[PDB]
Amino acid sequence: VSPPPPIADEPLTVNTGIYLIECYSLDDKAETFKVNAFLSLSWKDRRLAFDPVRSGVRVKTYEPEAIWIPEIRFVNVENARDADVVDISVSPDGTVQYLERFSARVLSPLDFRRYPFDSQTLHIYLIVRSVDTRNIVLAVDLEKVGKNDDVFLTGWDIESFTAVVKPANFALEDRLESKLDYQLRISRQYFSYIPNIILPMLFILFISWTAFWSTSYEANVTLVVSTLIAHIAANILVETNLPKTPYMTYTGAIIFMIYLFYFVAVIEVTVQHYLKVESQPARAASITRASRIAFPVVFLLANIILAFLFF
Amino acid sequence: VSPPPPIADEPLTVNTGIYLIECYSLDDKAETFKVNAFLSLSWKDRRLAFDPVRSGVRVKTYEPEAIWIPEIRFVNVENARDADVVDISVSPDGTVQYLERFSARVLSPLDFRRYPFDSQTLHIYLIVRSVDTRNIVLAVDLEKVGKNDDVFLTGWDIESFTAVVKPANFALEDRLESKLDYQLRISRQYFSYIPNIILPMLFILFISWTAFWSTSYEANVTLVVSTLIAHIAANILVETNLPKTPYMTYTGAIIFMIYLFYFVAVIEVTVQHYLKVESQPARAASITRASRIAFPVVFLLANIILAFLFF
Amino acid sequence: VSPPPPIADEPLTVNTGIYLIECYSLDDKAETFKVNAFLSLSWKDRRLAFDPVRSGVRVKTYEPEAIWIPEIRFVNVENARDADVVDISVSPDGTVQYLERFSARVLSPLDFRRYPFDSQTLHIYLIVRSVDTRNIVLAVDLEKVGKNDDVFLTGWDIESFTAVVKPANFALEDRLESKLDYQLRISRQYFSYIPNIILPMLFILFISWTAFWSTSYEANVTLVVSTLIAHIAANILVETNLPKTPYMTYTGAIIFMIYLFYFVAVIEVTVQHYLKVESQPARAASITRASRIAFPVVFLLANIILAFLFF
Amino acid sequence: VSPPPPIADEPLTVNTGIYLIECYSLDDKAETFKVNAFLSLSWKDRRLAFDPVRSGVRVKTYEPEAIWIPEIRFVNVENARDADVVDISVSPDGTVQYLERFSARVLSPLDFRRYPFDSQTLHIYLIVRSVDTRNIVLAVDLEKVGKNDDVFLTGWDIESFTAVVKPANFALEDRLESKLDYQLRISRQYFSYIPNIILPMLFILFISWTAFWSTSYEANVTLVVSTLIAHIAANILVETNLPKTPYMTYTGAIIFMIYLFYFVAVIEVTVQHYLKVESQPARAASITRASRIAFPVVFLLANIILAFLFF
Amino acid sequence: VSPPPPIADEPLTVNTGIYLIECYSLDDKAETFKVNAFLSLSWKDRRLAFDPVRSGVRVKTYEPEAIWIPEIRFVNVENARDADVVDISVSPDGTVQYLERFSARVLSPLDFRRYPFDSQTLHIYLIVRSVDTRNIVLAVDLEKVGKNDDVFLTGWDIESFTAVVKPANFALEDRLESKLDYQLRISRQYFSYIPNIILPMLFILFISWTAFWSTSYEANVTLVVSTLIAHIAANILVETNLPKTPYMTYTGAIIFMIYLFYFVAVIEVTVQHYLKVESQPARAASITRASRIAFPVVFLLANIILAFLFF
Ligand SMILES: [Cl-]
Ligand SMILES: [Cl-]
Ligand SMILES: [Cl-]
Ligand SMILES: [Cl-]
Ligand SMILES: [Cl-]
Ligand SMILES: [Cl-]
Ligand SMILES: [Cl-]
Ligand code: NA
Ligand code: NA
Ligand code: NA
Ligand code: NA
Ligand code: NA
Ligand code: NA
Repeated sequence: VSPPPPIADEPLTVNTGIYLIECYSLDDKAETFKVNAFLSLSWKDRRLAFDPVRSGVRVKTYEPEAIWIPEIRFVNVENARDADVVDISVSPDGTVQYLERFSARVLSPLDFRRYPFDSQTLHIYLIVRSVDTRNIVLAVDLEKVGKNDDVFLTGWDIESFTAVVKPANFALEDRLESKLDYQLRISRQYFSYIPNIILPMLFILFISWTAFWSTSYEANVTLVVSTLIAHIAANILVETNLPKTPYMTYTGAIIFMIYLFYFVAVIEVTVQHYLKVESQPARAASITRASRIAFPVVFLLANIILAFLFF
Repeated sequence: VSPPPPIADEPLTVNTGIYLIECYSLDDKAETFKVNAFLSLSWKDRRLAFDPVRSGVRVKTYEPEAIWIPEIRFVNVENARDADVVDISVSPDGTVQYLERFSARVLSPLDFRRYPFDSQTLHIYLIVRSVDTRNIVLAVDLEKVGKNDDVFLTGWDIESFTAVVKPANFALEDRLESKLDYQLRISRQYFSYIPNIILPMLFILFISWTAFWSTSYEANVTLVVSTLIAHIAANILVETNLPKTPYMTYTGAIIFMIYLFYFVAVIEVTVQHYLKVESQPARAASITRASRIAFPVVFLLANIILAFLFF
Repeated sequence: VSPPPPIADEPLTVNTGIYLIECYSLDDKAETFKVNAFLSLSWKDRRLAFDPVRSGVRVKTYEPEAIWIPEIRFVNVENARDADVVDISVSPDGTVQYLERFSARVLSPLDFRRYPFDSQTLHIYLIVRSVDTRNIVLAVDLEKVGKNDDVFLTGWDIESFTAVVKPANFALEDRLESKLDYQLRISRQYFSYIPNIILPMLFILFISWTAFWSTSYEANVTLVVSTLIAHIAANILVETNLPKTPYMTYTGAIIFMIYLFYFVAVIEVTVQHYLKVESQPARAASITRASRIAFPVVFLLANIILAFLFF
Repeated sequence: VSPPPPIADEPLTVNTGIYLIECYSLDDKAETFKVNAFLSLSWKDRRLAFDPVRSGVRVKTYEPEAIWIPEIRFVNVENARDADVVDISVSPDGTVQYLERFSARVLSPLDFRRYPFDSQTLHIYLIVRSVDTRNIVLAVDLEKVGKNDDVFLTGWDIESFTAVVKPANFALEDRLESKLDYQLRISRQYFSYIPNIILPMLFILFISWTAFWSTSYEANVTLVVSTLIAHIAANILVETNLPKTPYMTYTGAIIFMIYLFYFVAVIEVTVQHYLKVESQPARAASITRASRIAFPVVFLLANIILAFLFF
Repeated sequence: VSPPPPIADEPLTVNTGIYLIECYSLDDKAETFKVNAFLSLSWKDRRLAFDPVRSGVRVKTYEPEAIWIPEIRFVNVENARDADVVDISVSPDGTVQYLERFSARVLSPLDFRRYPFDSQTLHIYLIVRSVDTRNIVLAVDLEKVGKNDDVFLTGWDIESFTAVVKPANFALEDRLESKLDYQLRISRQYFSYIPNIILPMLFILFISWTAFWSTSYEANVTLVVSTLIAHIAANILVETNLPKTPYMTYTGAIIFMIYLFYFVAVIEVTVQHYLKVESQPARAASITRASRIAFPVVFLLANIILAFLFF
């Protein structure tokens, strides 16, 4: 149980394939996803050549311990994959066809800049390290790359599952490593964000603007402070479903901006009361009437600017 | 330890059965459930046949390693099932009777459209991959499909546990695959939703409508904004027990609609105050009196429309 | 190894005992508890009999693999128990004495009808399946059923740990099965519920009733709506520590009833204000004075009725 | 691989030691803690004795399978410990020195009566069950009991790690059992409780007492009800970090008492308003002025009484 | 399989290296982080030396069981590492090159004094215990210490991964132990704390100060008490993402200080109302006008003092 010997001086090519059976638990905060799939492997080992006439059988079936199997690992996994060998078939020339079903929790960074209208490219990196006897290189058998039609990732649309056919061959700790990039392209189902977060957040904001049709300071204070507290609750709710990013997200920008609108509404409500107490309500009336137009107009234009900067 | 050889050119039929011992942890957000059950398998292995009058023994008990056993897997599981072989019995003609007790976490999508008045069909998909020597096909032994009377899934009523007797035979990565669909039909116990969520949510809404019998703007603002905040708390509580769906749920629709009622109540309370300040209370009185009838009437008709669209 | 042969045609009796070492994690929502205990087993295997004189030993120790051991399982467990064999002792007549220490997560339904003044009977169901060679039946050795004095279940009082001595013998998948019921009787420590939930909930309710000694509508609206919101917080807190039941719990009934008291207090506060504005305060005064007696009296009588229906 | 035979009729003494490497995850609610430590064992096995002059070797190293090792278990663990044998060394007289590194989740009850100014004694109970051949007894080698200087338990001060040198020898299921008590003494770091919970809780209470310098009923109702709601939030926050106890904790007592102060403040605010409406403000003034002194004085004396009863 | 014998009396030097593949799950509350890395080991075993000419190979590949391998452990791990041996290679002079890929959960204390503008030094302590045959000492092969360019720790910047080349040699239970300190220097990405916590917290505080431009006690009480409650929500949110420390954190200090500002604002609002009721508004006006300057000035200076003490 050592690697197959080279006929000339070539590296050993291990053909690979990943067929997705299940996709689940895309954790946005952890930037992980769980996968259940078939991993297929194929390589020539002439030491396993046989005559179907003598052995009786046209294809030989082996146990993983009985023969040499390339040590294939995943780069971006939390722990080593849970695998169960399904089959090891050896054909007369010594071509090995290896099939395993595995499950793994994959680390794959996510770009939240356009959240909740974002798309992602999840990666599964396959790797093999070369041995001293000989260099091992990975290849993609496109016939053995795919996904079950029923594969569903709750809250996401699965677009494609493809592999970058050219491996990344590089040196690591004085030995060659051959890395393959399997890419799962997904797009977020933003639907539910509209009736659950976006519209309720707009309703409470518009409710605070009713203070521009009221001269009652005590009612105005209650309108703007109460809706601000509801906005804080939405800010907290949203930030619990997201990791801390060194950049602004689209939702983060809108949520932050809405604070400025609450802050300026408090200034307006204060200025209005102050002028009324100072017996200059004609002035207060001019500021309040302007605010009725300015607040929705500046809100609309600021949102057009933000949508433009982000999309 | 190779598959039993075919007498002619027929596929090997593996008769299956699942007997549920325990059902627990139906997680709505994760769309998973845990199961503890018996898995029974039966097939003919002529290489294992024996004489009943010569041997004296009617049945022979083997260890799993001693004989060939079909590699049966579950499609929609998180990780491979935890299984412990209970018994292996061989009849004189070579009919093998295999029994294992297993536990598994099953991925099965849920339809939340009618939540909390929803019914579901949970699936357990049994699968076998054919070997080079011969094709393996699955069958259902209805005599060995069932569930323990004590099987309880907290918050659900278990209706039936049946199997679709015709397997889905298809090619996958150049080998035949035979898939069986075991269906667990359940209906949600909606009882607790009435005193815990539905009635409290209706009470706070009706409390906001007392503002239509009050001329006090400051009290009205307090009534409508305070009850709105309580409604936000219920919206958040409900959405934490549910996943994000690319469709509207019945509860989601009602919760969303109730925001419109709070928004229009704020408009009414604002309009009423504005007219009183403008010394036109006769008008304000006509709008407030109309609102006393309009709000409960439109609420009832909108709910009839929603119940009709969803049921 | 095969089961011990019958001298005549009797079933093989496996004597059992469970000695509790640790009880922990009684999860009310999951309706599970974790257990760490000794499982003792005893049966006669004539094939292992020996003469004490020519052996020089009064007892013989064996490794589990060396002899036949009955396949004993738990019915109501999440996963198969984690077990470590402690000792296997054989007496001259071939009486085997087996002892293992195990840990398991047990599914046992709970009756929340009288919560938090409830008592429960937790079950541990022991089971054995019969073989073709012979019928295996379970028995209880009462001398080997017990619990360590230090066994504590946080938030509960342990009353007794007994076994129903007569097994439930029945056919399951065309083999007889012998089931024993081990019962752990516990009663909930309701102490903490009094200063943490019951009294705070009564205080906020009594605070809302101070509105019956106030003519200030604005203050009344603030008193009743603010305490209602605090009651919603307690309702949410309580329902998070409990599963959803298809029946009313004692606490659920009280919590639900207190909403009616808040709803009727809002009606009273509204009616009082309406009459004052309509220049009929003498009337409003009669309703408010009646409410001062009616609300505590109806609250006391409704609680006596509820306590009667539930206890 | 049977136990060492007795020279006379003495029990086999197994000398033990536990050296703590890591302490983590002290879970107050679960009353558990995780430990990573060295477990050292020593006993005489004359069958393993050798001559040091003729062997030329001072010590012999054995693999665990090669020799007899006592079955040592922990009483108060969730599951059996995860252990890795480090070394087995035999001296010429046959004295065996066993060393393993283990990790375990330990169940150890906590006394919350003085929380957050509490100290605890965590226990690790070592146990051995006597075999039929001979009685096994445990002993403490104080030279092999200790802890790493870097051992830190977040939020706690580690005082000492000692063992009660005299084992508890007792009969359990017709065999002797030898139990040792390893004690880890810890004291809670109460620092953070002062700026995060104690002072904020006192500030909101003192804010409610500003109502004794106000004649505005509407403002008073807002002051006392709003701060009460903040107190409910702190009550909930505190009770989430603690298990339910069948006794009063120091914090629980203070939190409960503060409700009485809010309840009596509401009565005072109600009585004051009622008298003002009844045109007897001179009286109301006497009650309000008395309350300014009574509330802080009774609060101070009640806290002195509570601190005395608990410390 | 015993350790390599010493030529003279020298300790065996085991050269080590850690190459980080993945860094994830830095848990601030638990003070843990998960790591996936290569562990490389190298030592001279003369008994394994060979002639390249005679053998016909320049390298010899062994299985871990075939040769002696040093028992290397991590000090600060929850459980023993999950390791898979990748390669073992022997050079003609007996120089062994061992490579394993492992995953571990590491305990490493964090200094929260400057949070969220903090930097940390995570430690991975490698350790080896000497055997009776010989003393084993650890060394760092700097050529085999590193990290993959794609190594990302969500919410942190990775600065460096270095090893302290001189081991900490010490006696533990009368055997030499050799400890190496691998240091991962990280700095927190404080960006998101600015729009999510810092600015919202400043906005609500500045909103409370609008009470210094209002004579309305009832509106003032609403402004200061409502924003205080929002501050309590932020205090709770922040303290949930942090462990309890026996020292003040920078954020903790600011959060605590902001309570004093709310408390003094309530005193000012009370004093102002009291004087107005006592018919001395000229005085109240002088205190309120001073407060408009004093509150922002003292807030700015207190923050400069705090930033100075902490940075
Ligand atoms: Cl892997
Ligand atoms: Cl499976
Ligand atoms: Cl079991
Ligand atoms: Cl143990
Ligand atoms: Cl380790
Ligand atoms: Cl030393
Ligand atoms: Cl040494
Ligand atoms: Na192999
Ligand atoms: Na087999
Ligand atoms: Na108010
Ligand atoms: Na056996
Ligand atoms: Na042993
Ligand atoms: Na070795």
